[PDB]
Amino acid sequence: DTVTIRTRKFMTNRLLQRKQMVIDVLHPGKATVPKTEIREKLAKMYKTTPDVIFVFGFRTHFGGGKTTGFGMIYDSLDYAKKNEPKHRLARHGLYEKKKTSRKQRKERKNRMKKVRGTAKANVG
Amino acid sequence: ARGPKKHLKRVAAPKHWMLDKLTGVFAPRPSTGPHKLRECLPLIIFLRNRLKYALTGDEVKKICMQRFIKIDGKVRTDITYPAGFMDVISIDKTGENFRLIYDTKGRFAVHRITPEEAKYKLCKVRKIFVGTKGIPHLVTHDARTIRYPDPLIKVNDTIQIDLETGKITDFIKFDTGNLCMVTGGANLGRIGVITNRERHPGSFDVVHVKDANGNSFATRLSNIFVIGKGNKPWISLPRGKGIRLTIAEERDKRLAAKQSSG
Amino acid sequence: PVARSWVCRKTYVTPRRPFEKSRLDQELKLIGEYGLRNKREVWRVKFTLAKIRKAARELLTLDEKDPRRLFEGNALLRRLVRIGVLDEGKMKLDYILGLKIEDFLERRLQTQVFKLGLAKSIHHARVLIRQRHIRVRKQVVNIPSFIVRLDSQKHIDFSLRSPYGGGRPGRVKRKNAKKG
RNA sequence: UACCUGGUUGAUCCUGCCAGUAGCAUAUGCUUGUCUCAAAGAUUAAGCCAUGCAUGUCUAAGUACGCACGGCCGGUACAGUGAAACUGCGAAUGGCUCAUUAAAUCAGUUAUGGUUCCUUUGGUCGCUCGUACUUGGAUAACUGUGGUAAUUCU
RNA sequence: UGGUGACUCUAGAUAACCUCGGGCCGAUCGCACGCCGGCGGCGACGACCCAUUCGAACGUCUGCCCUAUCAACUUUCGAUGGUAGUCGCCGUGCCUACCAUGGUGACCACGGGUGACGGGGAAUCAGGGUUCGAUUCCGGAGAGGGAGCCUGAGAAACGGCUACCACAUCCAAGGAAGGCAGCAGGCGCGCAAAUUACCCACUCCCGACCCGGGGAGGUAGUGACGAAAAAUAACAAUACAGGACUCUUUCGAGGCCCUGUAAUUGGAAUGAGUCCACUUUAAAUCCUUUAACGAGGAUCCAUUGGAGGGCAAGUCUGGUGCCAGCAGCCGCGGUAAUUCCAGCUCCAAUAGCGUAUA
RNA sequence: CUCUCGGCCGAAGCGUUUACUUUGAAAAAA
Repeated sequence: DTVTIRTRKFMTNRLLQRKQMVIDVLHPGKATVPKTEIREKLAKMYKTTPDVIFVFGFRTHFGGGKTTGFGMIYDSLDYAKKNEPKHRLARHGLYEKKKTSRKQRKERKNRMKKVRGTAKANVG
Repeated sequence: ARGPKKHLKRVAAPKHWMLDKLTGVFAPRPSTGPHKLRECLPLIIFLRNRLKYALTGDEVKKICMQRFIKIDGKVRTDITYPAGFMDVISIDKTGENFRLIYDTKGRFAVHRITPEEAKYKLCKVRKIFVGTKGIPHLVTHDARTIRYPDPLIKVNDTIQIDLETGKITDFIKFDTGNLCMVTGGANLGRIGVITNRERHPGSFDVVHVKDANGNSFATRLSNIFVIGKGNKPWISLPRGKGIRLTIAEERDKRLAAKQSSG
Repeated sequence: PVARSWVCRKTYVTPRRPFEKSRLDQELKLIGEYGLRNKREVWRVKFTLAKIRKAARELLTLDEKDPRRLFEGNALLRRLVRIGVLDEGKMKLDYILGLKIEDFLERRLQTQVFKLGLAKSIHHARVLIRQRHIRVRKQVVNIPSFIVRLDSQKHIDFSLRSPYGGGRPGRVKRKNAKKG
């Protein structure tokens, strides 16, 4: 019961449909608290469901008692699926990037440059 | 080069945008529009940097693409649209209204304004010409051309535009004793009464201005914007009243304003 | 093109004559008195004094009703009162020229840990700062040349995770308790 | 921190240079535990280049008869998603280097009343007195037949 | 009618012209659906001309390093000017015809050089100065060397084309294709300089575009270029033929303060490492935060130059004997070397310190 | 420093032309 949450710079975006704030966490003697742990204690603070809130940028200060981050609490899941970056949805299991390397795509791109109409979909 | 530049480096940006050194190589590069690119504030800097609504240069795209932003009453879906002086930014989803006026230190400012004032703006007349079967025109500093003006509008005056219709309602003329704002130079953002206008034919007119405290300054004529008739501003003014404090009393204001705490 | 800053600055000057007795002697007395490590920690505090003398010596040519002298000169004395080097009644711009190296070296965190009695020698303060046993108002400070300001002198203590103030013992006491 | 010191004679005082001294930058030697920033094939050869990548692009809104999928309903012009190709736009920016170049480049200051300007923003766009309830011919993608050792060839 | 400091300006009127290699006056797409066969509302593409924005171009004034073993240059072939035109986006010898004979020069023209791209700046510095500025920002130029074009608003464009000169790849010998002073990488050159790595998440740019792309750019790797912080031990009890403070004339009496060539004892503190986890991030690393282990010759050893003077610090010991060698300079070495080769000891800077050159 | 006008206070002219000095405004960011 030692880990406590305080949110400094609160602001409601009515045009991105979220409440964004700056989260100060005070763990006196433990490690940096995980982002899955703080999303429960913040959801109980703001009376919402922890699949809607998103935390990022947690930097523990020197000495080891405080931790500063950001945080944003959306309105629903569809708004938090439209207005949110894909990498911060991929940490919730909601967006799955494909499995191409960047050099495979440029080779496949520059090989069908050498080929006219419908044999471009054959290549690769 | 061969043909026009499309990038802006960050250190080469205007100083008043207040972009820090270490965020990138490039700065937002305003689109061509009504304002000079040295004299404007792009819409990405007003949303991300000043208002802190967005956090990246993709959220400004996501905000502007919901058509939530009207610049002078027309919806703007370009994030690098140059908003300039006396431009009204209406955000209706939240309910705020801003006007871009300079403050005392040569930058712009977040100046929240009432939606009863947001139906008009002032412009400064820049060239007046006749043509096309004898029909007279204006050209203002927003490139707004308003054909059939009042015959008593001349160059360097100030009109008042209705923003829903585009038409002139009433104007102020260039005279002594009129309240003016400086929109360029080292006295930028300063508000004072026109004292004197010295003519230099074949060169630039110098317009001596007098503060509301007594601080006289001068500018060239092109950095002069008539705001009010007499001493009453026809627009609102920022938190500071266009009166530049010297750095000694600007320090005294801080070291006496911290003593109201507890 | 890069988004990097290459703006750096050296913080010391080496003397013009390298082998000079009674320069060597005086700096060795200042190394031993204040627990410093090498000569470069004296040449660093000689350099910030020479920047303060030089800026006051420039401000003494402008007259008493200059704008720049009245602004920037009052902001120079304010810092020297704030870090506790000057006093408050000596805020003319000519008791700057009476400052010395020892006034600036008495304000390090090392000598203040020794002065408050949290150590028992000037070399015991270096280790107690450097082992992370010393905090200033909330924050563990790990640097001995941390110039203690005047308001942060009343809050220097023993760092609530440490075996000295906090209480959970170290590496050695717990192993000897295991062997008990 | 507005500084000097050894060297000419048996000894002296000078001219005067050599030599030391301190930064700063390129190389280099020996050494190198932690931690934060950070330059980096410029100098000689603006020498020569394997291989790979560095410039592409679709909204409701130019052109869809590819079943390539599937979908009502099967006389329903075109449900939709959409590769391809036509069309539009960009590729003139960014990146790299410093060979040229000495009133040249460039910097500050003015001028275009001696000129062009995609785009953006505003204007203007029944202002002309004289088959339209919609005009004409091709061409890709596609199908099918080929050439050449060989090319983003045709 | 309106203007400027000044128009041969802006408008007005009149007479005509208006290019078939044509000048505008819309045969275009979407979404909601309608009001009394008509009348419709929001957009998307266009579009001559004007204004604006982004520029570009051509000009004005003032300014630059070395050289006189460069003192006269320019003018057939445009050099300076005048007139008429051609061309060109336009002003002009820009170019052509006819004229005039001019134009620059010790106030350094003209010619040559530059280990010359120019600035913003950088090093040093009392004051004055001197030298560097290829290099991330602004401006110029150029894509092996000259030259000519197409397209387009914009290019004399080289990740466009056509030649020629120079190299050079394939070839079935008829032909075909080239351009790293982009990012990597290779060879060569040299005293002299990093990975054929990951990603569009950041900063921004391009496109029909909230969606795609970007060796721009970001992130890592190499990196003692360089700059910042900063460990390699602290403390206590004994003992000293150590010092100091009170007394004893002096011997000598003391936890009063200090010191160590105590490899004397003693626990207390901790990182460097090893390493679960979180955090960081596009995903990782690194640092920050925390488990657990982690120090007694705390072998978990600090080095680079020096000890004659300049100049801090040994005419100690052994070896060599004008040899080997040292030494920036002065000097050292011929059998007692304060100087070489070494051992010990001491000094200076210290995770850094020598050397060479500017 | 003065002449023709506007509400005694502003225009317009100067006086032989400058160098000097002081103020102003204009001078990219880093």
